[PDB]
Amino acid sequence: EQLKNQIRDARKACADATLSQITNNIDPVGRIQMRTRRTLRGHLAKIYAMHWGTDSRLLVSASQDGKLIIWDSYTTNKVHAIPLRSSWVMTCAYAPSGNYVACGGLDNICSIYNLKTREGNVRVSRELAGHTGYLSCCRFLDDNQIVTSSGDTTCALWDIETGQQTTTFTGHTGDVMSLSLAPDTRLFVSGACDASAKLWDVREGMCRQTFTGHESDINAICFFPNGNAFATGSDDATCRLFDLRADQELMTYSHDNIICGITSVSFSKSGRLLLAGYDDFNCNVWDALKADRAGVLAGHDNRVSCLGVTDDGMAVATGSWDSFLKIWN
Amino acid sequence: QVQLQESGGGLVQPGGSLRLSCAASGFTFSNYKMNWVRQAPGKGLEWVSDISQSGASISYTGSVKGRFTISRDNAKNTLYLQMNSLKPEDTAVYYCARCPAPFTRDCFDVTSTTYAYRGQGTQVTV
Amino acid sequence: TEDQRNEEKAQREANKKIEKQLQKDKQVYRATHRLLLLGADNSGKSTIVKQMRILSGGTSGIFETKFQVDKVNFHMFDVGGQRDERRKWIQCFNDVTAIIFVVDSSDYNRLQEALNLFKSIWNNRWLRTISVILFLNKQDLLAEKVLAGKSKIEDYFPEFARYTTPEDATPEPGEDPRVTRAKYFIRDEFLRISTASGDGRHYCYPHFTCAVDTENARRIFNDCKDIILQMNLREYNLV
Amino acid sequence: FKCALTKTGFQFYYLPAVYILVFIIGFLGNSVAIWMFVFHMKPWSGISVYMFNLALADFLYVLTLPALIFYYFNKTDWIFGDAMCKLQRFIFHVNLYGSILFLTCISAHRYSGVVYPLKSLGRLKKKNAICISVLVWLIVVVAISPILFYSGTGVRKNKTITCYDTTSDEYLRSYFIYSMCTTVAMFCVPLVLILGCYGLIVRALIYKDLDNSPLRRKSIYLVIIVLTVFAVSYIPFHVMKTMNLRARLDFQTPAMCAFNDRVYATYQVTRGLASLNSCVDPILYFLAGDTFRRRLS
Amino acid sequence: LKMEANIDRIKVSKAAADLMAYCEAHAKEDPLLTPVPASENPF
Ligand SMILES: CC(C)CCC[C@@H](C)[C@H]1CC[C@H]2[C@@H]3CC=C4C[C@@H](O)CC[C@]4(C)[C@H]3CC[C@]12C
Ligand SMILES: Nc1ncnc2c1ncn2[C@@H]1O[C@H](COP(=O)(O)OP(=O)(O)O)[C@@H](O)[C@H]1O
Repeated sequence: EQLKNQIRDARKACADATLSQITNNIDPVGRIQMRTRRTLRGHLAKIYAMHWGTDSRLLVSASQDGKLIIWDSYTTNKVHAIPLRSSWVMTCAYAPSGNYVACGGLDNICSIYNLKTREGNVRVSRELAGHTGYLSCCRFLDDNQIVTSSGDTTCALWDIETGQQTTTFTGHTGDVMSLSLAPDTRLFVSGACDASAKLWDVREGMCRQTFTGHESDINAICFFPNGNAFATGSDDATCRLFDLRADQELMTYSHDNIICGITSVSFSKSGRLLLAGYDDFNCNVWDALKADRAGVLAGHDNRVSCLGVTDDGMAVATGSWDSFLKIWN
Repeated sequence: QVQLQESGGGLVQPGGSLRLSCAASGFTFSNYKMNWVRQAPGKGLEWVSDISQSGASISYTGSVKGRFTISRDNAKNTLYLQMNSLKPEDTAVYYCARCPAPFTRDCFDVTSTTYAYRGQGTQVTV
Repeated sequence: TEDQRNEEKAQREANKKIEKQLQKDKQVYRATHRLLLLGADNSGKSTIVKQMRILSGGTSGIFETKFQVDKVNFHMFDVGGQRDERRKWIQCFNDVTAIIFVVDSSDYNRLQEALNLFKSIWNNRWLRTISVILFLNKQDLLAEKVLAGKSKIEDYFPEFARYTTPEDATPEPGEDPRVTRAKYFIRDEFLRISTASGDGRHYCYPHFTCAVDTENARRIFNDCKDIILQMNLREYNLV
Repeated sequence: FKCALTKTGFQFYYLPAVYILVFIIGFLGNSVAIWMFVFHMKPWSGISVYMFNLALADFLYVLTLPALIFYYFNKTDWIFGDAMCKLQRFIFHVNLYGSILFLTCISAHRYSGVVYPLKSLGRLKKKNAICISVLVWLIVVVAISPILFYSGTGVRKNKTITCYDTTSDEYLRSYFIYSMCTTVAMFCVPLVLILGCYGLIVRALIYKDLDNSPLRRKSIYLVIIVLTVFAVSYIPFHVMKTMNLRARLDFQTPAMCAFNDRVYATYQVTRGLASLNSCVDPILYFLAGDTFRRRLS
Repeated sequence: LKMEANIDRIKVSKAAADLMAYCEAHAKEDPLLTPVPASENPF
């Protein structure tokens, strides 16, 4: 308990001010009224996952009907429709190269599909196994190395070509429900269902900083564009922006009308807007500097289960349990 | 940091009174449904009692339904389980389990001990 | 922009082919019914799944079965390859037709845990609209235990002493009064949780079964018929 | 020799009042229904398509009503427009029977969704409902097309301008044949269809008893009251329409004038009953369903 | 816990200033923050 007390004392000492008070001089973003430019419909069942390609145009949406649909967001044309061996898929990804798309879920197996194949179709390029729990978030590092967050309280780092668990990250007391990568792709922050988000070094394989302050299960993590901070959404309906430099909580986003936990979060390319999908069927965009609810993205008949901001910052994709994925700009 | 350190316990004669308390800190505690769980020596882990956010809708395991009155003080930020009667079968390690989702009527705590929103536990013997 | 027009035409043709495949998949997916097979880990689940298979394959932990009754295809899945915390993977099963809840009613020690799990399933935010097919198993074991009388349910459930057999009970062949009283007491204990909330969104179907019972398929078929009949009645605005 | 229509109050005052009440109720009810179906409903299904089309037909009927209200309240004198009469008696009818057809489609769809819940799940699509709705609208427009020619406008002996809903005395026999055919095809066959489908629905809801699911009593009550409303509002109206056509063809003499007057007066009353559907069907089909009320914001 | 505690924990004021500077520098490059014209917006 001495180490925990010392860490708390250091965090309190470093807590010399509040982010809201410092940013009060900065003018607020006002009211944000993003509209649905495109509605990407065609999913049979609820959409559990979302990711944008590095080209900032293509989209991958995973649905518990066992469907990995690669949409062209510009034209609302399903470029690909990969059927999955396991119907219940909770994670999806784009490789940075774009030639591979990952999926996973209750099958405990991360399936990597080769999109750009010489045959002229989509096939299971790899089937990584070794996790003892459901996969909640798997994302590529360099298109030949994938970090997967599972429900066995441990994260894994696999070499796709080798197909073996090269690195294992342990220390979470609960199921990991989110996983985000720094823009430098050297450290990644994984949040478990224990109100704890741990930052792991990819090469070292051990946690460097554990962040607490949440009250319930963490369901979503996104990185700040600068890579020195990360926002976590949890079941206590409150987002928390932690700063790596301060090694403690920096900002809290909450309200009185919110009584439902966050499902997916996604920062804006500038970091001024923190987007967060909620269980109340509506997404919310917050001013990360001012902690004020900048705006609401309604329009989903069910809860917003996945939320992704494109690399170009031009649009957002909100996929809900109503088998609908909407594009906002 | 979520903490649920338990106080009260130790050896007690059968039929005695041994009130247990939890110092629930790190969350609002005014909305989370709370539970008392017990682990017998070398025998699994069984839920004992439940109590809603407002203190009503209290329920107990039938084995201790008559005794073991549960109570919750939001202002004091604490929760207590008064054991009116004690039996040798009640000798176990008692933990306080917080419901995971705050404003929900369901509790999905863990059977084989891995739950995080749970105290270290206090051992009571008869 | 001839090349751009050709690329757009090829994109539209591929999208049309994918949409036709998706329409076929939608027909097949709506035609098939998903049944989340839940229950305490003590007993009931795997034996039922295997028996339904003998009437369809699990590799990484999820024991799936794609049995068909009459002309309707059912998908029952026993998700067993998961560590401890049903809270997070239960969310996914909010699109299933029903949750087949297998309760080992012969073991009174774990009956309270099964009741708590049933209450959590019933009161879960995402399982409000998902009906539960109660499938109290090992009725032969429960009858043998009651007839032997080694352990009394009054020790585990004091309210059983004041409980009396309901007038609407339908005893089986033989049906010793103690056995019938115990079985219907467990059924009423689960149905109290079932009726405590739901306001007509979903209903619990309390079927008693055994390990070697061959009527389980018909029970699930009729329960799914009633579930989708009520779903249509809500959809058709017939209350 | 022609009857003087002593009991004209059933048309000069009763019908305008009934049509005014029907306008007031049905306009709001059907506007709310279509607004819910368009801007605040689920991703829609076949029954939603049928119910939206029925609500649209009732709303267009209600919108056609005020012209007839002005015509009736002006002592059966036209409200100007001449050929617009041919429009009104068209649109009115093509909505009235339209509802009588869409109430059939719903009654068919429910029969699929209740009697055979499992079987009629993969063999059912929203596109099929859209195709059936388009076919029903086309059949309505084609069958009520002769109304555009028959429903002319004439000048009575009392210097009044009458917008003949049925026809003038010249084409009375041909219009009687046409109206008998329209009643048989667009009302009598739909009436048999809805009666049989709901009877089967009641049989499935009662005798099967849903094994264990309670609260089917309110569904049975809704089905029964829908059946009774449809019957008591449309059967007398279509009976009295043919009766009035036959009475205008036959009789027309002081010896049998009074009976004709009777089948006149009752006819007017029955006509009001028909308008009442465009108020009761939106209430029973939409406002009496728990799902619609929950989705009502 | 020892490794996590032993770190160059900077003051939260410095972190907030750095985050504000990063948001202000990249403010123009965010179409969500400032709505780009429909001609520039591909959607
Ligand atoms: C949300 C979408 C799917 C609703 C679709 C409703 C469509 C199928 C319905 C609503 C209104 C209907 C139209 C109403 C009026 C007419 C004019 C008539 O001379 C031909 C039929 C036609 C053209 C109908 C065709 C079917 C129609 C267009
Ligand atoms: N049985 C009848 N005998 C004499 N006149 C009638 C009879 N029925 C209707 N009329 C008159 O003929 C005119 C046209 O009636 P009809 O075409 O049936 O529809 P509407 O009454 O709506 O115009 C009306 O003004 C009505 O007063």
